[PDB]
Amino acid sequence: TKELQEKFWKALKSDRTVMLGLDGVEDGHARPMTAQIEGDSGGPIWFFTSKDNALIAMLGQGRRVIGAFSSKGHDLFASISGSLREDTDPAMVDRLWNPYVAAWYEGGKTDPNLALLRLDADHAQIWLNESSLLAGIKVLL
Amino acid sequence: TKELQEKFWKALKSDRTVMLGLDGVEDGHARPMTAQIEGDSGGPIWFFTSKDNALIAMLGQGRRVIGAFSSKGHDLFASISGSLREDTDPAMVDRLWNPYVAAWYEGGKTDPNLALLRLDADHAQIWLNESSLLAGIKVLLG
Amino acid sequence: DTKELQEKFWKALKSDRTVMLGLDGVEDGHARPMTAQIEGDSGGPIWFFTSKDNALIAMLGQGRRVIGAFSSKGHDLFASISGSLREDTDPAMVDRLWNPYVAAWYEGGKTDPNLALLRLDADHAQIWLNESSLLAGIKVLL
Amino acid sequence: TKELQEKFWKALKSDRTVMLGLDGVEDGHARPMTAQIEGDSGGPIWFFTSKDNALIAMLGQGRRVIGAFSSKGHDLFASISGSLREDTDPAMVDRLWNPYVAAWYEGGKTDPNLALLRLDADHAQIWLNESSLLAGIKVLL
Repeated sequence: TKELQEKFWKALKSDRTVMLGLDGVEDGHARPMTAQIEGDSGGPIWFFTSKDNALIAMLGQGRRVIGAFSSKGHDLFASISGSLREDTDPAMVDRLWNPYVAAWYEGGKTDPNLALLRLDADHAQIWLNESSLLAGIKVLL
Repeated sequence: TKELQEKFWKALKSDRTVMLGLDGVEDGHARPMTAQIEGDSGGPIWFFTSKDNALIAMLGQGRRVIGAFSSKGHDLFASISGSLREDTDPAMVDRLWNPYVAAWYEGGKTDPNLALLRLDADHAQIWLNESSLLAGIKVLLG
Repeated sequence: DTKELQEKFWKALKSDRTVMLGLDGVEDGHARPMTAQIEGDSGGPIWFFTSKDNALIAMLGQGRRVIGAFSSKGHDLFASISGSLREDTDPAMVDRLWNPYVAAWYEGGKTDPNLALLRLDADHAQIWLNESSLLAGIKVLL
Repeated sequence: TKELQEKFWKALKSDRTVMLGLDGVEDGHARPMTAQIEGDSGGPIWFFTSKDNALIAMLGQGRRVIGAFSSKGHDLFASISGSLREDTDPAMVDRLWNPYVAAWYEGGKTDPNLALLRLDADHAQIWLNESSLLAGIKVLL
């Protein structure tokens, strides 16, 4: 079970996107948001966001959510269960800042409309797609 | 946009996998299921499954679901809104049957464990995420 | 069936597009990604829009033997494509293959003097299927 | 540029397949082979293969080769330049051996037909696919 955790975190780290939907918000639509973590593994999972986000209004102390994740190549799928809440911690913003994130905010870090979500993931259900290479056939074309 | 729909249906047909969860079932977890459609576009969206699928007991006459879909390469994300119910129609099993589906059922089409779900999708929110190639950089390897 | 393979490969190439094409004696033989285009659902030749200043263009002469490396998104198909590569900037062909994505790369559009078009007439490919089967899902502490 | 190396080595480690060709062999066809490295970064790059592989007859003391590489999701393309030679080192077989390697040998680690290649890559030309995420649009369907 060590390897499964590893594959998931590596995939999440490089591919990033998580489709995050909340039942009573935005009709339950699973919005693609680019995840970020500190280091190569372990939660929490962070999301840069705008104070005006409708999920921002309705998370409060915490909300149970399911995030849908797939690796770009579709060789892994993860259903991520956890609590999502706003945590616009300025130290966190410093740790996670980069030119890509930077582009989204006219204000830069100080931008009043910048928000940060954290997802505390306690568990995920994970599906590996296993592929078998078959013998290559020469075909005239 | 008709391009958006066309792209969505194209990607769904070739890439197939949709992650599907139900509130109040298995903590809401979204399961990867492979989608099938008759023709090259237009719902409903069908999923072959097993009668002992947890979701089946809770569908009743049809429940609202959100399907999470991404294309391979992730150049398209779709959140598909619609209604999901078991419609294990023999006519439908026959129209959609293929060697890949066959592999899963020991009993063939007659398999007592075979179930079929349909998703009637009234709408999808679609995000394009298309890639553009940067210039190649030469890099020394250690 | 050998018919299955050709069909899957043409489908993958049509949708995935990218082929990494290298040439001996050019740029150390490195294989650059270039996006393939074919008229219709299947069958060559394979067209590559490119720039006139491509050094690759300089070295083609009447046509050259090239090996193209292809993989499908998700890596369920690999193809090594053997064929002759030469420039064929046919104005009629430019129109048949033109689109906004192609258009974006050229200042003058079709009018651009730097616009070049390469054709790959492929006699044969080696094709590897690498299909995937989904494993049962495990739940992990996190 | 450090980032590029990290991305490449990450992609290589998780995705593995390199399509490798040699001029004068198999008409120059690039056969997909699964790359292995010790650790998470740095060459050499190892390939398990067959003693009867036509490639082995032609490698001699070593040959310059180009390997075509893409990540499964096609967000990274790499043309790898290096020297390729057989180095069926027994220690190396133990070090890189695994259930997936194990699937190919009727005789296992001690299969007489087992052969190991090493690619000593000095450099690679690397292309990144930059994705741009548009605003979500609802469609009727």
